[PDB]
Amino acid sequence: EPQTLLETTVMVSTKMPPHEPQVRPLGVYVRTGRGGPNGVTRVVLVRLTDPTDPFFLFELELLEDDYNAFKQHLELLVDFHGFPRYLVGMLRDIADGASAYELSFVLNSGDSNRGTLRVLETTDFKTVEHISLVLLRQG
Amino acid sequence: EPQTLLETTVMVSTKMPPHEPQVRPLGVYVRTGRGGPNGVTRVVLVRLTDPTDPFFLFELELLEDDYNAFKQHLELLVDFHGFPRYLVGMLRDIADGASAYELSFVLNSGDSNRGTLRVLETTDFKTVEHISLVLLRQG
Repeated sequence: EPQTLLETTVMVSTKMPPHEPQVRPLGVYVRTGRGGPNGVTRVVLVRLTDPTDPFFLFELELLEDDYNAFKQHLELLVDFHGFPRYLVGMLRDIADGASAYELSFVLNSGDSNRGTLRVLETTDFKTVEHISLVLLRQG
Repeated sequence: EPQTLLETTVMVSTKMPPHEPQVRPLGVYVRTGRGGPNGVTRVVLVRLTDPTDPFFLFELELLEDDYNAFKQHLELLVDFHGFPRYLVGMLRDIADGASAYELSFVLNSGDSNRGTLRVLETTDFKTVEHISLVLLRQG
């Protein structure tokens, strides 16, 4: 049951500081499967791509083994099964044009090995970060 | 016009890591006035106290001079006049029992010279931080 829960396009404000950002469409992909040391750990894969650029490929791979730490650090209320569903609900609503939330992706440093994907909500008073995830480049 | 905008009591989850937290009533106090190098800079003072303990006194003093940096770093939409009003609205609603938000105050390190006051909202999916402020002990 290695299932794709989301494969879609979303607008993202991207930047490598100190450069100023651009807003552009990115592919986003969320899949559950198996991995880890003996091939049996449940994983959640979150991938971000640029259709117009192959070098742009960043991934977070989250193992159930590390979830408790991850959960505590982000103050998540959902369990490992719930986590990717929650994420997908948000991302799908943003893709549909049907959400109050925005996406930002900030690279470190081209020669960037990682970026931080943020889900943001702008209230009357400020922008509020709902979640941040670190995604690593490869391939 | 050095005016007190809020003087009240609020429940706060306090902790000095690695100790576990307690929830307890704290005095909170927000005042606008003047200060800075020549006595003319507008300031916002946010004070946290413990009625049952004099050594517990922490303050943030925010000068208009530094607001732009502070604004940008927290992604605030309000200006310097608006900022303390917004903060007070939140704190007063929490004091009244009439808010979806909570307060946390995490000390560094008794021998703590500072803590971070957080305004938190628990959604169905996680706890979301709306704002954090660093307050310094003195006196």
